[PDB]
Amino acid sequence: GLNLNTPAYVKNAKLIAWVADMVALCKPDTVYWCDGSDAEYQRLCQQLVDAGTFKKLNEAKRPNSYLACSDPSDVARVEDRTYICSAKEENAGPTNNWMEPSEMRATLQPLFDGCMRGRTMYVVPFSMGPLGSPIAHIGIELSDSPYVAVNMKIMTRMGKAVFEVLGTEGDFVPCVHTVGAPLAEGEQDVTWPCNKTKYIVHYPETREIWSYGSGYGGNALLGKKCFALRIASNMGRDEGWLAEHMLILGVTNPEGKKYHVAAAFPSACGKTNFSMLVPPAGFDGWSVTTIGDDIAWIKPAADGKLYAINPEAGYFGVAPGTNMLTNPNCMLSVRGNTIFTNVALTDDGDVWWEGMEQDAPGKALPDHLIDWQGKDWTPQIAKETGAKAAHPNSRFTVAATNNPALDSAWDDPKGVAIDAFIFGGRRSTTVPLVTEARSWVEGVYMAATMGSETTAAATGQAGVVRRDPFAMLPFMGYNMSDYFQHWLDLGKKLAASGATLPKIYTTNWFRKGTDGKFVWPGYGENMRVLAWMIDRIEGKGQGEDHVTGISPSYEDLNWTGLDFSADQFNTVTSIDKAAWLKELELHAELFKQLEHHLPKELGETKAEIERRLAA
Ligand SMILES: Nc1nc2c(ncn2[C@@H]2O[C@H](COP(=O)(O)OP(=O)(O)O)[C@@H](O)[C@H]2O)c(=O)[nH]1
Ligand SMILES: [Mg+2]
Ligand SMILES: [Mn+2]
Repeated sequence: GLNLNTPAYVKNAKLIAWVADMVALCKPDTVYWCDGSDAEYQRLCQQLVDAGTFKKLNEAKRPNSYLACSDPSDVARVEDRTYICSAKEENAGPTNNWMEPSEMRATLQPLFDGCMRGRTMYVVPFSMGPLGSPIAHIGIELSDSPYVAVNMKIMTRMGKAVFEVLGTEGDFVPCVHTVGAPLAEGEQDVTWPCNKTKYIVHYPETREIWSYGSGYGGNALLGKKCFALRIASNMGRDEGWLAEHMLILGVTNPEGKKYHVAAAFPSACGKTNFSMLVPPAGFDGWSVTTIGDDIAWIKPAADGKLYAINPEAGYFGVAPGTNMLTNPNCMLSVRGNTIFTNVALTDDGDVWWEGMEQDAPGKALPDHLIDWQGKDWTPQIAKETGAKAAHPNSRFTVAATNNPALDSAWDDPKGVAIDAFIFGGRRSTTVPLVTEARSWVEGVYMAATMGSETTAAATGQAGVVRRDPFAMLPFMGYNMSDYFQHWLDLGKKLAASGATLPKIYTTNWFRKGTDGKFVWPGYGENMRVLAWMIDRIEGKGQGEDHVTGISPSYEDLNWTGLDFSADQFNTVTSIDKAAWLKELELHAELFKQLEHHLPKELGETKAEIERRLAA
């Protein structure tokens, strides 16, 4: 068998045997074990620069940073090619793509057979959660992409320290990734190898993850969505914990009281910006700190509280829109040591994306850029054709420790107690700015039925409203109706301790006016909504009862520093009967599709809302 070049510190025979089997299938030219060091990261980056995948950015403008641009077919998640191959189709459910496991194995085996000819297999060891902690899980990703390897260094705890935890007998999550572009002897490679044919396949009974054809982070960083949401949610269902598509933030008010909240918004619908927001004018003495921006693992304790940890080590965030007004903590985070993907290149060797002009002299566009497709770009081109310099789903990858607002407990394996949950989709109509659920069951109803307009984070037509329960439509690892029951059962467990349950809120930053612009300013001004939630948590905030829950009056929010009138507030908080009647019919369609194992409590809650609308 091919020489594995196994390091001496790898003491795990079952792991080595699995690598041997995967090398025999994928047939790479050579095998490299990533140790996760800083020196190795620099060498792999230089390798990417030599291949043309990376351009090194100007050291004076953007220290130790790189720019990659991808094939236009490989810019986002591909939901139609993502599968949960559970033993029974009913354990995948209507929200997932299913295929009989033996039939998927026969589909993928010829694809992976020889997939890495002409390439190096990188062995990427990683821990999700702090290394060696009771809540952490170890994975091994085999990849033929050094781009995956360097991004995994930032997004996970990667490298040789993992094998100390694994030891001789520890188990691991097996992850296989190929760009699906084997190379003949003497064949010229492309700068972004990929395949038009893609599969991202999960086998829950074995915890196997197979990814073919994509180098895009959401499809190829297999610890992130594939393990820490899809596989982990199935483990949590069996073991009494949750894996959620949620940010976690800490907020401290001027009296020094600190609270933590977890918020589920769909991909590209505001989590990163909320998780590190800066309190605006009017909020002297408040502070917001970031635990995580994307994935949360949550379990109840005997004290009746819910404890959350962020299993990731970095941010893989949407770049367009980011500037010093919308997200200054992010702007400071990506000052250096960052990987940018599909943004534009300036004449001085820096990066640019739509939105950065708001910090520019005269708030003007740059005179010339090279766009993410390598084409010349100018403001005249932008004005005449609308060409985007940066792709709408362009990304930065940066270590969490670069964030000035990083919470001191961001990597504490004891977790933080969650005082409130927030759910919210991208909705141009119908949904008010903020609503508090009257009960846990009503809150689960709000999360189960939320809708959101599709975004550039996945392929397909953007701007289309769809149901996205708990912001987990692309990431739920088992039947969505059993997941609803899991949340209902968890609340009952918490209540039996005598505790007061965390409140559940719906939010909507994204109501549009007649010209299609946003009526609510959002970004830092979302602090004004968060401050109301804190008041409610403390039992000091007022609210008015309406059809879907409790909402603040104008006078219940702090408007110091923001010119936003009572009339503008009425627009984004009014409950419109006709719009909610239509919305409830869309809930009925979801419940029809999810009839199997649908908790009866959801139909009962829907019937009460219908009464309140006909009252
Ligand atoms: N209008 C508006 N846009 C926002 C807000 N928060 C984020 N965005 C934009 O929505 C896109 C995705 O935001 P991000 O925070 O990265 O969302 P995430 O993918 O859920 O982490 C970016 O273009 C942001 O500039 C907001 O409160 N209002
Ligand atoms: Mg994000
Ligand atoms: Mn996400």
